[PDB]
Amino acid sequence: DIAGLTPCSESKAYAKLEKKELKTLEKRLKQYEADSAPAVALKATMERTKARFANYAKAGLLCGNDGLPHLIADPGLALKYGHAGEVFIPTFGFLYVAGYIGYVGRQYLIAVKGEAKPTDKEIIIDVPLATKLAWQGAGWPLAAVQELQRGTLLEKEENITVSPR
Amino acid sequence: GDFLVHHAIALGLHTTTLILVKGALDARGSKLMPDKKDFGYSFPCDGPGRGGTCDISAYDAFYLAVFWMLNTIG
Amino acid sequence: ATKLFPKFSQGLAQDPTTRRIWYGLAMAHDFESHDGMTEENLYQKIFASHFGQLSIIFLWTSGNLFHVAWQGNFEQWVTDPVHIRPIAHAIWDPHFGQPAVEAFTRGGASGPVNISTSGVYQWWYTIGMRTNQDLYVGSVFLALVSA
Amino acid sequence: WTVPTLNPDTPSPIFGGSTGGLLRKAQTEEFYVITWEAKKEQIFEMPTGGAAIMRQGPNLLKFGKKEQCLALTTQLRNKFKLTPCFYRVFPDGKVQYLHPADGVYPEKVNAGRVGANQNMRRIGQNVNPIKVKFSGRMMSPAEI
Amino acid sequence: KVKIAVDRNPVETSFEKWAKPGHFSRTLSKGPNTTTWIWNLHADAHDFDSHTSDLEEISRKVFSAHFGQLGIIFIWLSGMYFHGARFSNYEAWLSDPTHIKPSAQVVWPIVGQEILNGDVGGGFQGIQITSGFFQLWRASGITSELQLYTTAIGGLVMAAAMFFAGWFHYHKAAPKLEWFQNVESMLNHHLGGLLGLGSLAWAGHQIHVSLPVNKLLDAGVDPKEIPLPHDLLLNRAIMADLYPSFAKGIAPFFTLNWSEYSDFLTFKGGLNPVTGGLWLSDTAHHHVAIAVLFLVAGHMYRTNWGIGHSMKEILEAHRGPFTGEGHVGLYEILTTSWHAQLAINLALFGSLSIIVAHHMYAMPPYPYLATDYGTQLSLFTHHTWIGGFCIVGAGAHAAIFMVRDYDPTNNYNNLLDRVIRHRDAIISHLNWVCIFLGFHSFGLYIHNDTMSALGRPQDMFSDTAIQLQPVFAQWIQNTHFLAPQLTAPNALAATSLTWGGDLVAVGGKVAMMPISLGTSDFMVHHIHAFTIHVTVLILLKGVLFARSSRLIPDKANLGFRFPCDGPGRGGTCQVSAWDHVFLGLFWMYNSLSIVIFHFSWKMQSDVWGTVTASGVSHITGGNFAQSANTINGWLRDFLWAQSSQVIQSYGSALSAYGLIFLGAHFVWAFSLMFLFSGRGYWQELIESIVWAHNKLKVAPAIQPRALSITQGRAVGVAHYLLGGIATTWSFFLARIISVG
Amino acid sequence: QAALYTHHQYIAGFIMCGAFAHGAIFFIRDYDPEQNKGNVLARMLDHKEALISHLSWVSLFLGFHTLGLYVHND
Amino acid sequence: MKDFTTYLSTAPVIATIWFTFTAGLLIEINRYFPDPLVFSF
Ligand code: CLA
Ligand code: CLA
Ligand code: CLA
Ligand code: CLA
Ligand code: CLA
Ligand code: CLA
Ligand code: CLA
Ligand SMILES: CC1=C(/C=C/C(C)=C/C=C/C(C)=C/C=C/C=C(C)/C=C/C=C(C)/C=C/C2=C(C)CCCC2(C)C)C(C)(C)CCC1
Ligand code: SF4
Repeated sequence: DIAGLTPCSESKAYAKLEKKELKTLEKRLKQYEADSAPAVALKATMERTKARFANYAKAGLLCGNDGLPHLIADPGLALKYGHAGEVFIPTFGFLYVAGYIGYVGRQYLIAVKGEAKPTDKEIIIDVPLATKLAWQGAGWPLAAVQELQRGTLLEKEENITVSPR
Repeated sequence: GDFLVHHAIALGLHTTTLILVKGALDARGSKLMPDKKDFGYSFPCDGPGRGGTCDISAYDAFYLAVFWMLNTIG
Repeated sequence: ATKLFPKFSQGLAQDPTTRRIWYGLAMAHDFESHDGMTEENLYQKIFASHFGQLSIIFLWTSGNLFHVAWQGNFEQWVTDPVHIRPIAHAIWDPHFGQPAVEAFTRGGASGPVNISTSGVYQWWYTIGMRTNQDLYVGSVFLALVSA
Repeated sequence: WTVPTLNPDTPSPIFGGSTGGLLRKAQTEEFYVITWEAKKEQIFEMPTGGAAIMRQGPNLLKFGKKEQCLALTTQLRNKFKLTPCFYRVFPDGKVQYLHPADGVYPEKVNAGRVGANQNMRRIGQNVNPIKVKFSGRMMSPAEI
Repeated sequence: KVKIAVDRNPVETSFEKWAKPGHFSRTLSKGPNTTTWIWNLHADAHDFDSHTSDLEEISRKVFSAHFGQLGIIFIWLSGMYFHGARFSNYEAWLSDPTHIKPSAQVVWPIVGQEILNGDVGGGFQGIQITSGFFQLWRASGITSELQLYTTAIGGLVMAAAMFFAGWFHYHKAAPKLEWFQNVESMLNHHLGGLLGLGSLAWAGHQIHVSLPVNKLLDAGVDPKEIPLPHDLLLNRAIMADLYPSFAKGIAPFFTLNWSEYSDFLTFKGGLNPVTGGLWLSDTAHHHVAIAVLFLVAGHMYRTNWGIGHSMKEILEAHRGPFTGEGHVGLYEILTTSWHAQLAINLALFGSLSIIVAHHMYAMPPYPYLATDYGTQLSLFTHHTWIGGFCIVGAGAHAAIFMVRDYDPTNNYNNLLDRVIRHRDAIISHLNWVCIFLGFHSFGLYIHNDTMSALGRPQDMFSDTAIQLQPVFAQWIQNTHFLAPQLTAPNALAATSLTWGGDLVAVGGKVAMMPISLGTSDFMVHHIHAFTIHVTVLILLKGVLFARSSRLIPDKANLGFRFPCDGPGRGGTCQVSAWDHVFLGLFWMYNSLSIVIFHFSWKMQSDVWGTVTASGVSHITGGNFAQSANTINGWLRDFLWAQSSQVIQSYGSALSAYGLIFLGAHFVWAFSLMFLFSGRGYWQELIESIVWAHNKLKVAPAIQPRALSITQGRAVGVAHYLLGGIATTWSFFLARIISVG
Repeated sequence: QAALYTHHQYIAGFIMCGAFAHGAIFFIRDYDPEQNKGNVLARMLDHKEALISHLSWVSLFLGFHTLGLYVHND
Repeated sequence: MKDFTTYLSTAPVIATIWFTFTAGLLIEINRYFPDPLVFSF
C-alpha cells in the first residue's frame, strides 16, 4: 500500500489489541457489583474504548505490523491517497494559530513603545488595549503580507551589530 | 522509531554546531566584551563586573561543546 | 628562585607555586608561544614532531603483530573462525586468585588470555597471512621501519 | 614632606593571639608593619579575626600580606578618621616606605606625580594580534 | 516590669501599594529596565533586614508573617480532614484494617488518567495514600465521617481566625519592641502554656475518648455500635464497666492514692499484640507525666515578682579558666538579632525531626501502623529529609549573623571571639578527620570489591572472612533488652522489639522483629559518620570564614551573598558563606540518600515479610549481611533488583510512579546546564537572539539579561535536589506499594 | 562489529570538535582584516548573528518536537 | 477599587487567569470530544 503496510480495518493485529484491552478492562470490572459507581466508571471506559477503536477504523488509518496507526507526512502522497487530515490540515491549523499569537504580541509591542514609560505597560498589562488587539488580528496573514510587501516588517541596518567585526 | 531517533541525531548535530560556530565567530569580540582578541584563546573570565562574565572565552565555548559531542555519539 | 623546568617559557619558570608544574605540562606543544620562537624554528619543530608520531604509530602496530603472533592462536583460528575465539594477549598478574585464572583461561589457550575484540584476526586472514612466522616477520619489519 | 622612617619602640595594641598571624613568608621573604597614632582608646577589628584594643597614643602592628594592611587602613580611615602608614620590612633589617609614598593619599591629586602605564589612545585603537606575533614572548597587543 | 506595649494604627489598609511592585526597597522602587529586576523583586521580598534598619518594624513584620504561615497550615489540615471525610473509604477501612488499603484521593474521568484509580479494596477506587492519616484518626477515636467533616470546618474557621489575627497585629494593634524583648516571659508561657497544657489537654482527650473507643474496636465490635464519646463523658458507669477505677471518681487523685489508677495509666512495655501499635494507656500516662514536667519547668524565670531566674545572671556566672570571660555578652546577641535565633531554632528543630523519624519506626505508636509498610517507609523518609533541610538552614543563618549583625565592640573576649580566633585549628582538624573517615569507610568497600572480583573472597571484610563486629552497639542492645529485669524493675517488657526478644505478627505480616548488627552494619554506619562530618566541615567553615580569611581580608564588607572577588590572586570563585551553604546542600543530599537507602534495604531484608507459619520469609530473602560490603552488591541487589516494579508499572494502576520516574531523571540532568556552564556564554547567545528580534521590530522594551552568577548556581541546586529526591520518591513508593 | 563501529564514531566526534576549536584559534591568532578585506571570510564575520540565530532556531525546533513526541508516546 | 484592578493587571495574575482559561478550554474540548488523533471529520 503506502510503504508496505495495511489499513487497520482488515489488520489482524488491530483486532487482537482491541480484544486485549477489552479483556483487561472486563477483568477489572468483574470483582465489583452491578450498581456500584466503580462499575459505572468501568462501563463508561468500555464505551469510550470501543468508540475510540471504531473512530480510528472509520477514518481510514494505516497500521503496521504492531497494529498501531501510522501517520503519513508527505503532501503529494497524503493528498493523493486521502490522508490530508493527519499532518497537512494540522500543520496549516497550527501555523494559523501560532502566527496569530505572534502577530498579536508584536502589535502590542509596537502599540506600547510609543508611550512615556514602555516598561510599566510591559510589566502591568494594559487590559483594554490587550483585549482590543486580541480581537483585531483574527485575519493576520493578510496584514502580514501587506506589512511584508510595504517593507515595514523589517527594520533596516540601524540594528545594533556586535562590535567589532 | 528510526524517525524519532534520526531527529534526535539531527538535534545533536545542529546543537553542537551552534555551540562551536558561536565560539568561533564570537572569538574576535562580543558586545559583552569588544576586545576579546587582546586576551588570547583560553583566558579565565573578566571578573564580576558588568554582571559578571564567567566562561566567556572561546575555549570555554568549545568546553561546553564537548559535552554535546559525548551526548550525540551516545 | 628561578628553576630550570620548563625552559620554553621564562615567565612560567619563575613563580614559587605548583602552577608551574601543571602549566609546564600544558604549554609544551604550544610551539607558537615559547621564548625566542621564530617562524623557521616553528616549522622545523613541527616537522620533527611529525616524525616522532610516525615512529610511535609503526611501533604500536609492530606490538600488535608481536603479541598476536606469540600469545594468540592465529594458527588455529584460520581452520575454523565461526568457532574458536580470537586471542589478544596473555595475562600475568600476581594479584589473581585461583578461580580468577581458572576463569580467564579461555579460547583454547593454557593460561589467562583475553579475547581480541579488535578485528585484527579477520584483517590478517583476509590479506593473506596464514601462519605465525609471517606475523613475526611483519612485526620485525615494522619495528625496523619505526626506527 | 620628606619620606619618614619608623621608630621601632612604639607599643602594640592589646590582643590575645590569633591563628592567622605571621607564617614563614616573614622568615624568608617579607612582612609588613603598620603604624598610626590614636587619640582615645577604642576597640577595633583585626583583619584576621577577633577584636583588639588600640592604645592612647602611637601604636604598631605587623602583618603578612598587603591586602591586610589596606583593609585595616580603610577601616581605620573611613570609620575612625585616623592617619595610618604601613611599611614593608625585609627579613634582614631593611625598611621600605609605602602608602602614601607621596604624602597625600592617592585620591587628592598632588602636583608632582609622573604618570606610568598610561596609554594615550582609545581602547578600540589597538593593533590586531597578528601584527605583534612572533616576538620574544607572549604579548598582548595593548602592551606595546 | 514586663507588661503590654502596643501601638495603634501604624499602617493603614489600602490596595495602593499592590499596584506598585517593588515598593519595599529604595533600589527596587524605580521600575524595571532589565530582567534582573524581576528576580531581584522576588529575591528580596522576605529579607526584612533590607527594607529598614530598625528592630521594631522588623519584629512586627515577622510576627504577622508567622500568623500567615499558621493560617496556611490550618488550610492544609482542613483540606486533609475534608478529603478524608468525603473522598475516601475510611469507614470501610475501620471495618477491616487488613486487606483494605488506605485511599483518600479520587481522580476525574478524562483523557485516561482514570486508570490511576486503583482497586484499594472496600468497593472504592482511588490512589493509595501513604501519609497515614487513617491510623492517626483511629488513634484519636474517630469512627465516623461526620466527625471528620466537622473537624474540617473547624480547621477552616481557625485558618480565617489566623489571617485576621495577622492583619490585626500588623495594621490595628501592633506591639512595640520591648514587648518582644521579654524573652523570659516568653519562655515561661511557652514551656508552661503551649507544651505543658497541650500535653495535659491531650492526655484528657486520650483518657476520655481514645482509650475506651480503641478498647472496644480492638475488642472486636464494629465501629457503629460503639457509643459516642459524649456518652462516655456524661455516663460514668460505662467507664466504670470498662476500667473500674473510674467508679471511684477523682477521689484517688486528690488524696495521693494514685496506685488505684493502674487500670488506665500503665507502664507495660512492648506493643499491642492484636494491633501492632503502642499501648494507649502508656501513651496517656506519658502525656500526664510530660505535662507535669513541663508545667514545673515553666516557673523558672523572673517576670514581675522576685522569684525566678534572670538569663543575664545565669549566662554571666559561667566562665572558666580555659575560656576567659565565658558567656558574657551572649544575652545581648540573642535578644537583638533574629538570624541568631533562626539559626539555633532551625538546628534543634531539624535534629528533633530526625529523632522523630527514628523513634517513629522503632516504636510504632499508631494502631495498625507497623504492618502498612509503605506508611513506615514514607514517614521515616519524609522526616529524615525535613530534618536535613532544616539543619542546612541553621548553617545559612548562622552565617548571615556572622556577616550582618556581628559587632566586635560589644563582644571582646568571649566564647564567640575565641572560636573565631582559632578557626584554623578547628577547620584543620575537622578536615583531617574527614579524610581519615573517607579513606577507611569507603576504601573498605573498594577493597571488598577488588577482592571479590579477583577470585579470592577470603581476603575481604565480611561476616565469614576478616570480621568487623560492632561490639559496642551489640552490647548496648543487650543492655536494653535486659533492662526490664535489673534497671527497670516495674516495666513488663522492653521499650521496643528491636532490642531483642520475640516477634509480633499482625495479620500474617511482621510488625517488628529483633534487628541484628553485623559487618555490613559497621561499614554503613561509618559511611554515615563520614558524610555527616563532611557536611559539618563545609557549613562550619562557611560560618567561621564569613567575615574574613587569609585570602580575603575584607570579606565582611562584600556582604553575605556575592559571587567572587575577580579572577585575581589566582581566582576567587565562591568565597561567600552563601556558596558554602550551596555545597552543603549537595552533601546533605548525599548523606541523607545513603541513610534512607540503608533503612529501606535493611528493613526489607531483616524485618518485614510474611509470617507463613514456616519461619519468616522476608521480602528480599535476607541478603543484607552478604551483599552490603560491595558496591556491586548495592548496585545489583538494591538498585537493579528492586527497580523491577517501578519500570514495569505501565498499564496497571501504578503507572504514575513509572512515569514520574523518568521526569525526575530529566530534571536531574537538566540541572547540569545551570551547574556546569557560566553566564557570559549565555549573555552572548541571548544578545544574538536579541538581534534576531531587532530585525523584526519585536525588541522587548525591557531588556533581556542572563541570570546572575548566584542565581544560576541556586537554580542549579534547586533542580538537582528536585530531580534526585523525586526519583527516590517514585522508586520507593512504587516498590513498597507494589510488594508491601 | 560493535567495538569497531563505536570506536570510529567516538574518534570522529573528537576530531570534528578539534576542527572547530582550531577555527577559533585561527580567528584569534592568525586572522588579519586588511588582508581579508571583502573576501568570503570577512563576509562570514559580517552576518554572524543570522547564523547563530538560525542555528538556535533549528535546535529549539528539534528539541521541542522530539522531546514532546517522546513524552507523548510515554 | 482602581488599585485593585491595577493589581489584577499585573503579569502573574493575568498569566494565571489566562492559563486557567486556556487549560480549561482544552480540557473541556477533550471531555466532549474524547480521544482526537486525526482530523478527517
Ligand atoms: C521535504 C521534501 C520532500 C520530499 C523528499 C518529498 C518526497 C516525495 N514527494 Mg513531495 N512534496 C513536498 C516535499 C517533499 N516531498 C512538498 C513541500 C510539496 C508541496 C509543494 C510536495 C508535493 C508533492 C507532490 C504533488 C507529489 C510529491 C511526490 C513525492 C514522491 C516522489 C517525488 C519526489 O521525491 O520528488 C522529489 C522532491 C523533492 C526534491 C522535494 C521538493 C518537493 C517537490 C515540489 C515535489 C516534487 C514532486 C514530483 C515532481 C512528482 C513526481 C511524480 C512521480 C510520479 C514521478 C516522494 C515520496 C509525488 C508522489 O505522490 O509520489 C508518489 C507527487 O505527485 N510531492
Ligand atoms: C499561654 C500563652 C501562650 C501560648 C499558648 C502561645 C503560643 C504560641 N506563641 Mg506565644 N507568646 C506568649 C504566650 C503564649 N504563646 C507571650 C506571653 C508572649 C509575649 C512575651 C508571646 C510572644 C510570641 C511571639 C513573639 C511569637 C509567639 C508565637 C507563638 C506560636 C508558636 C507557633 C506554634 O508552634 O504554635 C502551635 C500552634 C498552636 C498551638 C495553635 C493554637 C493557637 C491558638 C490561637 C492558641 C493561642 C493562645 C493565645 C496566645 C492566647 C491569647 C489569644 C488572644 C485571643 C488573646 C504559638 C501559637 C510565634 C508565632 O507563631 O507567632 C504567631 C511568635 O512569633 N508568641
Ligand atoms: C486537661 C484535661 C482534662 C479535662 C478537660 C478533664 C475533664 C473531666 N474529667 Mg478528667 N482527667 C484528666 C484530665 C482532664 N479531665 C487527667 C489527666 C486524668 C488522670 C489523672 C483525669 C482523670 C479523671 C477521672 C478519674 C475522672 C475524670 C472526670 C472528668 C469529668 C468530670 C470532672 C469532675 O468530676 O468535675 C471536675 C469539675 C470541674 C472540672 C469544674 C468545671 C467547671 C465548669 C466548666 C465552669 C463553667 C462555669 C460557667 C459560668 C458556666 C456557664 C453558664 C451558662 C453560660 C450556661 C470532666 C469531663 C470524671 C468523670 O466524669 O469521669 C468520666 C472522673 O471520674 N477525669
Ligand atoms: C524557618 C525557616 C526559614 C526561614 C524563616 C528563612 C528565612 C529567610 N531565609 Mg532561609 N533557609 C532555610 C529556612 C528558612 N529561611 C533553609 C531550610 C535553608 C536551606 C535550604 C535556607 C537557605 C537560605 C539561603 C541560602 C538564603 C536564605 C535567605 C533567607 C532570607 C530571605 C528569604 C527570601 O527572600 O526568600 C524568597 C523566596 C524564595 C526564593 C522562594 C524560592 C524557594 C524555592 C526556589 C522554591 C522551592 C521549590 C518547591 C519546594 C517545589 C517547587 C514546586 C513547583 C513550582 C514545581 C529570609 C530571612 C537568604 C538571605 O540572604 O537571607 C537574608 C539566603 O541567601 N535562606
Ligand atoms: C565520587 C566522586 C567524588 C569523590 C571520590 C570525592 C572525593 C572527595 N571529596 Mg568531593 N565532591 C564531589 C564528588 C566526589 N568527591 C562532587 C560531585 C562535589 C560537588 C558537590 C564534591 C564536593 C566536595 C566538597 C565541597 C568537598 C569534597 C571533599 C572531598 C574529599 C573528602 C575526603 C575523602 O574522602 O578523601 C578520601 C578519598 C577517597 C574516598 C577517594 C577514593 C580513594 C580510594 C578508595 C583509595 C585511594 C588509593 C589509590 C587507589 C592509590 C592510587 C594508586 C594510583 C596512583 C596508581 C575527597 C577528596 C571535601 C574535602 O576535601 O574535605 C575533606 C570537601 O570539602 N568534595
Ligand atoms: C591533529 C591533531 C592535533 C594537533 C596537532 C593539535 C595541536 C594543538 N592543539 Mg589541539 N585539539 C585536537 C587535535 C590536535 N591539536 C583535537 C582533536 C581537539 C579536540 C579535543 C583539540 C583541542 C584543542 C584545544 C581546546 C586547544 C588545543 C591546543 C593546541 C595547541 C597546543 C597543544 C598543547 O599545548 O596541548 C598540551 C597537551 C596536553 C597538556 C595533554 C593533556 C592530556 C589530555 C587532557 C588527555 C588526557 C586523557 C588521559 C590520557 C586519559 C588516561 C586514562 C587513564 C585511565 C589511563 C597545538 C597547536 C590549545 C591551544 O592552541 O592553546 C591556545 C588549546 O587551547 N587543541
Ligand atoms: C536534561 C538535560 C538537558 C536538556 C533538556 C537541555 C536542553 C537544551 N540545551 Mg543543553 N546542556 C546540558 C543539558 C541539557 N540541555 C548540559 C549538561 C550542558 C553542559 C553545560 C548543556 C549545555 C548547553 C549549551 C552550551 C547550549 C544548550 C542548549 C540547549 C537548548 C537546545 C535547544 C533545544 O533542544 O530546545 C528544547 C528545549 C527544551 C526541551 C527545554 C524544556 C522546556 C520544557 C519542556 C517546557 C516547560 C514544561 C513545563 C511548562 C514546566 C512547568 C514547571 C513550572 C514550575 C514552570 C535546550 C534548552 C543550547 C541553546 O540554548 O540553544 C538554543 C546551547 O547553547 N545546552
Ligand atoms: C547525495 C549524494 C551525492 C552527493 C553527496 C554530497 C555532495 C555530499 C556533500 C557533503 C558535504 C558538503 C559535506 C560538508 C561537510 C562540511 C564540513 C564538515 C565543514 C566543516 C567546517 C569547519 C570545521 C570549519 C572550520 C573553520 C572554522 C570554524 C573557521 C575558519 C577556518 C576553518 C575553515 C578551519 C553523490 C551524488 C555524490 C552520490 C549519491 C549521494
Ligand atoms: S566567579 Fe566567574 S567572574 Fe568570578 S572569578 Fe570566578 S569565573 Fe570569574
